[PDB]
Amino acid sequence: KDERAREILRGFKLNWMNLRDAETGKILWQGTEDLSVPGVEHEARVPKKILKCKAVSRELNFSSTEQMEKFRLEQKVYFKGQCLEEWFFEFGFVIPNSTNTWQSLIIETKFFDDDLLVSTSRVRLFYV
Amino acid sequence: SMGLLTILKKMKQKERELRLLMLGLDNAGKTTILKKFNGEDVDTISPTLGFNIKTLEHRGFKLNIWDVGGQKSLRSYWRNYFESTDGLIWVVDSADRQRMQDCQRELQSLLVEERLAGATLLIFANKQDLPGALSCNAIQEALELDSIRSHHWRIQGCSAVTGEDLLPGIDWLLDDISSR
Ligand SMILES: Nc1nc2c(ncn2[C@@H]2O[C@H](COP(=O)(O)OP(=O)(O)OP(=O)(O)O)[C@@H](O)[C@H]2O)c(=O)[nH]1
Ligand SMILES: [Mg+2]
Repeated sequence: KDERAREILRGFKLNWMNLRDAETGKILWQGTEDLSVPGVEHEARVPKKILKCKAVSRELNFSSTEQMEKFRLEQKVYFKGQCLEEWFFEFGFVIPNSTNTWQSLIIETKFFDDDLLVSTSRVRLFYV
Repeated sequence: SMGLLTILKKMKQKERELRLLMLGLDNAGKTTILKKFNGEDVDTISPTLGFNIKTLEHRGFKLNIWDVGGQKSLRSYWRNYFESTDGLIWVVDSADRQRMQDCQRELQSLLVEERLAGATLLIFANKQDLPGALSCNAIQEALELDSIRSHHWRIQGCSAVTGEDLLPGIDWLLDDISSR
């Protein structure tokens, strides 16, 4: 009844997230670890000229052991003030023991199955 | 604040959204085509173990393109992505004559699937760049594509690796869908 829910939660893993320059198709920044682990919000290196890129493609890769029937995604961009970004996407079905990819074209990310929260990811900022 | 800004933004606001489903046997080249749409293969490419979804923007349409892995194990799940599909894209390895029969079999199983009843069908005879890959007419004959009656369709030769002829195929597809 929630034993299942526990299985879902436990079988989900967000491998990596990245940022590309849409006009180029080049990876500016991509990370593969500490994406959803307890602690300091993993961050990384993305060369500041991203604001000089008029188009950016965010891509996520996640694996899931359990089959889900109504998987969705909520991505909100966060620096204090009134909010800069709201992104939603409904995947629907997810195959068991699957590895999937999602990318959008132009920071806490939440994954859901109907209304059970599967995972939360928070990453942050390098205009390095 | 300049008029052009609001007019363009408004133009974008009213773009129709479309769901394109890209299927085909494994190694057919589905994921490479999807990546070449954004000019991207920077050689990180292995078999797809689920789906790859890209949300683009093209020809005034907002596209949701679902690429689902075609190896044996994943095909019984294809039907889970049927609902609301505006366009079906069938990718074929033009140089893999050793599978044309399965390829044709999967395609026909898909066309009698009621949830895909009104989808426009584009066939990408991919890998045309190869030394000895088959011709469109051949593939078209081998896929019994002349035995289709419920779907608008067009076979288009192309090469995902160089991006040659990918746009003509997508353009035709977005046009037919426009007619409704
Ligand atoms: N020469 C050539 N090789 C191609 C072409 N398209 C794809 N390939 C190669 O064929 C292989 C399989 O291509 P993919 O795009 O991964 O195939 P796929 O349909 O996504 O396969 P699954 O993930 O199993 O469903 C890769 O090694 C690509 O580099 C093409 O037009 N020409
Ligand atoms: Mg693939």
